Amino acid sequence: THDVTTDRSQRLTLRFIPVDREDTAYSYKARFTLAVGDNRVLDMASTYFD
Amino acid sequence: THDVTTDRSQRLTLRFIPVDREDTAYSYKARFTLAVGDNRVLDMASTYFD
Amino acid sequence: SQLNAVVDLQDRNTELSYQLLLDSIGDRTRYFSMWNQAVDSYDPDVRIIE
Repeated sequence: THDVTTDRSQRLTLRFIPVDREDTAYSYKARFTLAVGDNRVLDMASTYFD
Repeated sequence: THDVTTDRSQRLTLRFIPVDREDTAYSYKARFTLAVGDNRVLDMASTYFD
Repeated sequence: SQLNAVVDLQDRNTELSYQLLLDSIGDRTRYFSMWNQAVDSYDPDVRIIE
Protein backbone atom coordinates (compact mmCIF):
# COMPACT_ATOMS: atom_id res chain seq x y z
CA THR A 1 0.00 0.00 0.00
CA HIS A 2 2.92 2.41 0.18
CA ASP A 3 6.17 3.43 -1.50
CA VAL A 4 5.34 2.00 -4.90
CA THR A 5 3.11 4.34 -6.83
CA THR A 6 2.49 8.06 -6.78
CA ASP A 7 -0.55 9.81 -5.44
CA ARG A 8 0.42 12.78 -7.49
CA SER A 9 -0.69 13.79 -10.95
CA GLN A 10 1.51 12.21 -13.59
CA ARG A 11 1.25 10.94 -17.15
CA LEU A 12 2.15 7.34 -17.87
CA THR A 13 3.06 8.08 -21.44
CA LEU A 14 4.70 11.14 -22.91
CA ARG A 15 5.10 12.07 -26.50
CA PHE A 16 7.89 14.15 -27.90
CA ILE A 17 7.89 16.21 -31.04
CA PRO A 18 11.07 16.63 -33.03
CA VAL A 19 13.10 19.70 -32.25
CA ASP A 20 14.88 19.47 -35.58
CA ARG A 21 14.10 17.46 -38.67
CA GLU A 22 15.98 16.96 -41.88
CA ASP A 23 14.39 15.20 -44.81
CA THR A 24 17.28 14.38 -47.18
CA ALA A 25 17.91 12.52 -50.47
CA TYR A 26 18.28 9.03 -49.01
CA SER A 27 17.77 9.64 -45.32
CA TYR A 28 15.86 11.28 -42.52
CA LYS A 29 17.22 12.84 -39.35
CA ALA A 30 15.10 13.43 -36.27
CA ARG A 31 16.14 15.23 -33.14
CA PHE A 32 14.33 15.18 -29.84
CA THR A 33 14.70 16.50 -26.37
CA LEU A 34 14.05 13.43 -24.28
CA ALA A 35 13.20 14.82 -20.88
CA VAL A 36 13.21 12.80 -17.69
CA GLY A 37 11.53 14.76 -14.96
CA ASP A 38 12.50 14.86 -11.34
CA ASN A 39 11.34 11.95 -9.24
CA ARG A 40 11.21 9.83 -12.33
CA VAL A 41 13.07 7.06 -14.01
CA LEU A 42 12.78 5.87 -17.58
CA ASP A 43 13.41 2.42 -18.98
CA MET A 44 14.69 2.87 -22.51
CA ALA A 45 13.12 -0.42 -23.50
CA SER A 46 9.84 1.42 -23.22
CA THR A 47 10.65 3.95 -25.95
CA TYR A 48 9.93 3.87 -29.65
CA PHE A 49 9.65 6.04 -32.71
CA ASP A 50 6.08 6.50 -33.90
CA THR B 1 14.33 59.95 -6.86
CA HIS B 2 15.57 56.63 -5.53
CA ASP B 3 14.70 52.95 -5.15
CA VAL B 4 12.19 52.84 -7.97
CA THR B 5 13.91 52.52 -11.30
CA THR B 6 17.24 51.15 -12.45
CA ASP B 7 20.22 53.14 -13.57
CA ARG B 8 21.47 50.04 -15.25
CA SER B 9 21.06 48.90 -18.82
CA GLN B 10 17.87 46.91 -19.24
CA ARG B 11 15.25 46.21 -21.89
CA LEU B 12 11.64 47.03 -21.13
CA THR B 13 10.35 44.45 -23.53
CA LEU B 14 11.76 41.06 -24.39
CA ARG B 15 10.77 38.76 -27.15
CA PHE B 16 11.04 35.02 -27.06
CA ILE B 17 11.33 32.64 -29.96
CA PRO B 18 9.82 29.19 -29.73
CA VAL B 19 12.15 26.46 -28.61
CA ASP B 20 9.90 23.81 -30.10
CA ARG B 21 7.03 24.09 -32.53
CA GLU B 22 4.58 21.54 -33.82
CA ASP B 23 2.23 22.38 -36.65
CA THR B 24 -0.39 19.60 -36.62
CA ALA B 25 -3.66 18.64 -38.40
CA TYR B 26 -6.02 20.74 -36.27
CA SER B 27 -3.66 22.40 -33.83
CA TYR B 28 -0.44 24.21 -33.14
CA LYS B 29 1.93 23.75 -30.21
CA ALA B 30 4.46 26.38 -29.19
CA ARG B 31 7.10 26.03 -26.53
CA PHE B 32 9.10 28.82 -25.01
CA THR B 33 11.69 29.37 -22.39
CA LEU B 34 10.28 32.28 -20.47
CA ALA B 35 13.26 33.68 -18.62
CA VAL B 36 13.03 36.05 -15.69
CA GLY B 37 16.42 37.50 -14.98
CA ASP B 38 17.87 38.26 -11.61
CA ASN B 39 16.75 41.49 -10.02
CA ARG B 40 13.59 41.33 -12.04
CA VAL B 41 9.95 40.60 -11.65
CA LEU B 42 7.40 39.89 -14.33
CA ASP B 43 3.68 40.54 -14.29
CA MET B 44 2.05 37.84 -16.39
CA ALA B 45 -0.69 40.25 -17.37
CA SER B 46 1.95 41.91 -19.48
CA THR B 47 2.58 38.88 -21.68
CA TYR B 48 1.02 37.88 -24.97
CA PHE B 49 1.52 35.69 -28.00
CA ASP B 50 2.42 37.65 -31.12
CA SER C 1 23.94 36.91 -13.83
CA GLN C 2 21.69 37.32 -16.86
CA LEU C 3 23.50 40.64 -17.28
CA ASN C 4 25.00 41.14 -20.73
CA ALA C 5 28.77 41.59 -20.70
CA VAL C 6 28.49 42.83 -24.25
CA VAL C 7 27.74 46.50 -24.70
CA ASP C 8 28.10 47.89 -28.18
CA LEU C 9 27.76 51.24 -29.93
CA GLN C 10 26.85 52.19 -33.51
CA ASP C 11 29.75 54.57 -33.07
CA ARG C 12 32.33 51.79 -32.82
CA ASN C 13 34.13 50.11 -35.71
CA THR C 14 35.02 46.54 -34.78
CA GLU C 15 35.77 45.22 -38.28
CA LEU C 16 38.24 47.97 -39.09
CA SER C 17 39.82 47.80 -35.66
CA TYR C 18 40.56 44.16 -36.31
CA GLN C 19 42.03 44.98 -39.70
CA LEU C 20 44.42 47.43 -38.14
CA LEU C 21 45.17 45.11 -35.22
CA LEU C 22 46.31 42.34 -37.58
CA ASP C 23 48.70 44.61 -39.45
CA SER C 24 50.37 45.63 -36.21
CA ILE C 25 50.95 42.09 -35.01
CA GLY C 26 52.04 40.30 -38.16
CA ASP C 27 52.52 40.12 -41.90
CA ARG C 28 49.21 40.89 -43.63
CA THR C 29 50.91 39.63 -46.78
CA ARG C 30 50.58 36.04 -45.62
CA TYR C 31 47.45 34.04 -46.25
CA PHE C 32 45.59 31.97 -43.73
CA SER C 33 42.66 29.95 -45.05
CA MET C 34 41.09 29.23 -41.67
CA TRP C 35 39.90 32.80 -41.17
CA ASN C 36 39.76 33.73 -44.83
CA GLN C 37 42.77 35.81 -43.94
CA ALA C 38 43.80 37.06 -47.38
CA VAL C 39 44.16 40.82 -47.63
CA ASP C 40 42.73 42.89 -50.45
CA SER C 41 45.37 44.24 -52.73
CA TYR C 42 46.02 45.46 -56.21
CA ASP C 43 48.77 45.29 -58.77
CA PRO C 44 51.14 48.19 -58.31
CA ASP C 45 51.62 48.25 -62.08
CA VAL C 46 47.92 48.71 -62.56
CA ARG C 47 47.40 51.47 -60.03
CA ILE C 48 50.42 53.34 -61.33
CA ILE C 49 51.30 53.02 -64.96
CA GLU C 50 54.97 52.79 -65.70
